[PDB]
Amino acid sequence: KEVEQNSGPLSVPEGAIASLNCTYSDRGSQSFFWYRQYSGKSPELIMSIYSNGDKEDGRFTAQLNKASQYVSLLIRDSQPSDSATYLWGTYNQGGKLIFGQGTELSVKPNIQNPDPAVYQLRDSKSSDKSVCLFTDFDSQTNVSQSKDSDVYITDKCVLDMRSMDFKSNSAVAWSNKSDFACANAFNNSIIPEDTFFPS
Amino acid sequence: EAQVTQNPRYLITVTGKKLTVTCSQNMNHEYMSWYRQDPGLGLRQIYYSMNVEVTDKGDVPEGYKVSRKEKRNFPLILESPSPNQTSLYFCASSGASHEQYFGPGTRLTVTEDLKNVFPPEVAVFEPSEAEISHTQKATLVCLATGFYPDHVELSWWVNGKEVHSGVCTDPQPLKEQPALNDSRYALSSRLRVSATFWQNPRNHFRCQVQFYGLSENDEWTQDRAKPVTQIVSAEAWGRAD
Repeated sequence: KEVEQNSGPLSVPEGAIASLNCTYSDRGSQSFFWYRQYSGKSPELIMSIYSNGDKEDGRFTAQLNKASQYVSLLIRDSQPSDSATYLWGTYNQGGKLIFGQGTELSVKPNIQNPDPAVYQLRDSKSSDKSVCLFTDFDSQTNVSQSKDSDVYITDKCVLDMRSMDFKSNSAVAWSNKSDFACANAFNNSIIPEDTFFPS
Repeated sequence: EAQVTQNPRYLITVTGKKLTVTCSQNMNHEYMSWYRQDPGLGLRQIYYSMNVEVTDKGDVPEGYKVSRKEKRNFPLILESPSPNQTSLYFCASSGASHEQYFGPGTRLTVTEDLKNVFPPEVAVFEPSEAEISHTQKATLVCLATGFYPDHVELSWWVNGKEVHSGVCTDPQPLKEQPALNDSRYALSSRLRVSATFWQNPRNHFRCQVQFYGLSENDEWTQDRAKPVTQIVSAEAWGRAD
């Protein structure tokens, strides 16, 4: 719970192996548990380990090396739905429970057939705003907050239509300014050059 | 499904008014502890109880108090609440081995004045004609804006039934005014369906946003409608090609 938790929010391609290794301190520790926590939800146990060795559970594998003093977790066949904050816990001889650094796992979804484009969505009789949708881009793209203070942008999200075996990324941008047009909406972001803009 | 029970689940209060979040657990566990969670700080223990009438202050205990008269309950008392006690609280229970059972969490916001509480405005934006000819898929975008605190639940309903396939809601709200301590929030969600589905004028798309605001107990002197806990929606119907 201090410096040098391994830098960066771990990123992993869809379908690839994810390896989390955390070295610990108190030698008196001899029992470790893994917890998975989705963003605004509560943490939930997903793996227990007791002896110096390996333990398996479906796509998960948790390692414990008391010699080196490191607890690890491996997730095989990574799905985007695995994207969460993983954190290990232990019971030390002091009677108290300890939660070490919690790592953020980001499994980038595999976008089979990318079609980068920004569409302007129809106004609502009810609302005055205009909304621009930047969709179908590949997971190699990162969206950035807008430069203007009164044009809102939401980081990319992944939606899946089970029926069609289709996943698509997307980011929204809106504003009530007249300045605002879908062509300037995402300028502060490195979008593919092949990016489509209708009419 | 036995679990730790936290009541209330959401709460807004004025600096000062004391409050107590209770925590129940029907699993006969002797161990219980409170945790607060903030962005960039992770989970931080506040207090913990190893057994009845046994109490010990965790890492960040100033401002909080607990009691363990019974094995089942381990309440959290804040005598004089403060803006920095605004956070996501969790209660946990531990028994066999040493595995933690977390309550669903409590979202507490301590604000200088209840005049800051606003409900969301919800609007639905229909699919682009461009996206339909180019993609043959239609994406609706629901926008929930100007709400405070950031306590919302959003969901899509098509023809009266909830929908999950093809929706993506932001994992967390956006601070409309990052630089403001009392900024209002925004949230967006996506609903994508085949272009065929969208063109049927008989199809009904409704966006549902549940806001957790004031209780019908809270006083209110302002002109605008009292920002109470409530559900706000917005819809659109299919449009023929």
